Amino acid sequence: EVETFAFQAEIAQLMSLIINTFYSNKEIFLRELISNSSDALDKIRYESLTDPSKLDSGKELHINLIPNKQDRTLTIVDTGIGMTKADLINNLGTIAKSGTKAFMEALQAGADISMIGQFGVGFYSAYLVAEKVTVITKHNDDEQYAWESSAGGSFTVRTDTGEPMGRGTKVILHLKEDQTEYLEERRIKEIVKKHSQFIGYPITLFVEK
Ligand SMILES: Oc1cc(O)cc(Oc2ccc(Cl)c(Cl)c2)c1
Repeated sequence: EVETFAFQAEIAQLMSLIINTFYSNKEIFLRELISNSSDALDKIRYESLTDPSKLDSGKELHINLIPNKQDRTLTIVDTGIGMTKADLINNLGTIAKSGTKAFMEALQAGADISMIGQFGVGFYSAYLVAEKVTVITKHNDDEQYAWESSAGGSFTVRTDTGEPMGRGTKVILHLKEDQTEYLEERRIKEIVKKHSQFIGYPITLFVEK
């Protein structure tokens, strides 16, 4: 069964700003999500140095980019540390609160939306291009969960009984109608090369059938 939660006030305010501000340089969403995946991969890689069994749920450390024109979705998959239920409901939003406040202050003082990563809240940049985001995640210490949000101030969390992923996170971006450029192989390649050139894990761009 699905549980529905309110976003913290400042996160809801940040998401409305992201959705409502006129800002053409939308492509930076992809950099932010790849950077989040790389950080999650660093985390499990470090933990495995002291406890090799943390990789029993999958030794490969990588990022896949999976466009689907038919469903109008771009999926970013990583085999990083993953997130617990408590992360999804409480921790991620709590940790993001100070960064959100700082970022919104910087935007009033002349910063632009592309600088969002410097405040550590880059995940929310997904709403530059997606009308709905689904996050499927599995941490070694918890069950597999699905977080989901179309913004408007709330998000849901439920257990995920779909195909078991082993460990990591899958972000499914349900793209806005006018943002289908981010499903084109040429465009994704261009963006990865521009902004994500030096990420230290293989990034595989899947091709469509
Ligand atoms: O794009 C990614 C990739 C990853 O491995 C982890 C990740 O973390 C977050 C951060 C904030 C929120 Cl709200 C959520 Cl749902 C998930 C984001």
